[PDB]
Amino acid sequence: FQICPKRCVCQILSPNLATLCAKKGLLFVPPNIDRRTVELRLADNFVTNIKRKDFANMTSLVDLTLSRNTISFITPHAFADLRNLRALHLNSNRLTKITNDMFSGLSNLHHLILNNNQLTLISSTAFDDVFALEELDLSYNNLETIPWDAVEKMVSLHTLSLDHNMIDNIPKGTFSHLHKMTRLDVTSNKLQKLPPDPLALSFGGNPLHCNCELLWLRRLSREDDLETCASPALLTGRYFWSIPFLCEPPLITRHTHEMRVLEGQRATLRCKARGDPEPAIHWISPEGKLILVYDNGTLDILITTVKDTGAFTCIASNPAGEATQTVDLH
Amino acid sequence: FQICPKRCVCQILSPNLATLCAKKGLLFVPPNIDRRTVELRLADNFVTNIKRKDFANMTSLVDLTLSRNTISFITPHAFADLRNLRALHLNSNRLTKITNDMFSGLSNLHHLILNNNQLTLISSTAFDDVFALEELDLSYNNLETIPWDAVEKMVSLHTLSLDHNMIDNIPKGTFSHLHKMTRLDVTSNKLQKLPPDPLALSFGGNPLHCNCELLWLRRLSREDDLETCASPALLTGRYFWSIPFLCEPPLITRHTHEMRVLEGQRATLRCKARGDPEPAIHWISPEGKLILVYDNGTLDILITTVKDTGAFTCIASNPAGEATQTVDLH
Repeated sequence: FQICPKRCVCQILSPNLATLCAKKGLLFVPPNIDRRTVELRLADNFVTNIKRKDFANMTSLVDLTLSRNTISFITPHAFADLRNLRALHLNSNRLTKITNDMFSGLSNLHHLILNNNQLTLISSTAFDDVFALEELDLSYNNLETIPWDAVEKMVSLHTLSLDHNMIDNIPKGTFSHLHKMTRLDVTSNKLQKLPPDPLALSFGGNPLHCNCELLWLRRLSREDDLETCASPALLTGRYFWSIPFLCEPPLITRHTHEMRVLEGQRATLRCKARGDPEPAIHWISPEGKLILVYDNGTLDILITTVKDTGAFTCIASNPAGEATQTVDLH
Repeated sequence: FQICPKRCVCQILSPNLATLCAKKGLLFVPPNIDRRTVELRLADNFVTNIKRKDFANMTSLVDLTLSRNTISFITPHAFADLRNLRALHLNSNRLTKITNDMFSGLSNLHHLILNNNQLTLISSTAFDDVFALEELDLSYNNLETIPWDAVEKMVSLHTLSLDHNMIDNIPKGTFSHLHKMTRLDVTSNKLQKLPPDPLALSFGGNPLHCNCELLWLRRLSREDDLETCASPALLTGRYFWSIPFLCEPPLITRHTHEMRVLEGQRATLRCKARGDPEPAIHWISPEGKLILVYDNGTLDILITTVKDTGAFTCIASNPAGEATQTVDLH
């Protein structure tokens, strides 16, 4: 009568004790859960908040189920004492953000399931303690990015599911360190490009920008999962097609009218250049390169020192090539 | 070759023409869809935006499927020309709000399916044109309220699914006008009370406040769907239990210290009263009731006219009874 809460069913076999509370119409975690429990099933319930005291001394706890719940909040160090937790199920809940201290102390955690959650953000340090992970399920969320750097340190990781979210891009470093990697799912995300990395990848629901940039993936010999394009004259055609897949090199449409300038003025020289992909505007002083500047492609430096009031050159550049245009100063 | 888009399969039987585009990896609605189509299947695709021009002259269109898509936006009058649409599937998408002009002109619409969407708000007039509805599926959303008034005018409505959302309350008028009503699902919502209305209702995932207020539902003879309480000493017990289910009548814990007042001052007299449910604070002038006031339970009137500077009475009241306390003015 003491080892099992009145709402729960639970069985003992040899050393192991399981606690089964799934589909009990529970509103919170029963506190009478024996701290010797190895298995905890709390799925199909209605818990909204995880207090600290809920899993205070579950040293023996290996598997936890909190699937299909109404969870919106988890106390900062609720999972801290779970040094043995191998798998944690938090799928089908109402969590909006993964906090920094949420998954602290989960060194043995190999399976993290957070699919079907309303996730927008993840605090960067959130995945620093779960470095052991084999499976990371972040599908069916509103994510634009995940802590990519923290992931590079999951060296035993084999599945990273990111399907049905809004991921803009994947950094080029990516999974170089993850050698045991098997599956990567990026279907149904707002992705225009994919980084040229050395290769099971699924990416069929993305608004692909088909440039000479996404050519490496076209050159590859893989199955058609109905990938479709959103580039200029390719806005509808199924991706796996004829390679003419061409870029528009940089071209300076607008440039600063030749100006004499004045002493003691923060001179602004705008450089407009069109291309596919958008060119990187770089600035050059008369006989010397520059490193202030603006993302758009404009230069601004205070007092306009007469020491360097010569021919200023603006360089537009993308993989298709370069473009040059000069602007006066006297 | 003209009646069917190249990505779609479609069949003709007698007068009826169906267009089948499900699971085609589409990013937008093909414009080459024949305006004679009676059935349109676009489920299992990746459309984000519904342009006006997509369904411009689908006079014959009866059923539309846009299930399992990435839809975040639908142009204000996209469905206006669908005078024959009987059912519309918008489940499993990324819509956040139902706008005023979204479902305009859907007079024949009997089935509106919007489950599994990230819905927060609904503009009040949104359901004014869909008065014919038989089925309204708003499950698996983030809703706190729906246009209840607009619903009262769905007199042929038989199913209203509101499960797995965050509904705070249901107005007391409710479904008096809806006589053909069969099922109401309010499971897994943040509901403390249910209005005493004349009776298939499911409500098993709510943080019930068990007062003498929710007694009518306890007195009823219905099946246990594992309903649980969150009242003072009943915070865990399964709802279907012993009726002692008691209220705490109103009691004025704090009251305004007897004051003489001054001429030309906006006199503020606070009246604090505790109860279960919270009492309604009402004010009474010496020999005359009042109708300014504050929600908390405070009175404030400018210039403090000497005409009524007598004994002011404060009344706290809930279903369990009344409470009285006097405050001076001279």
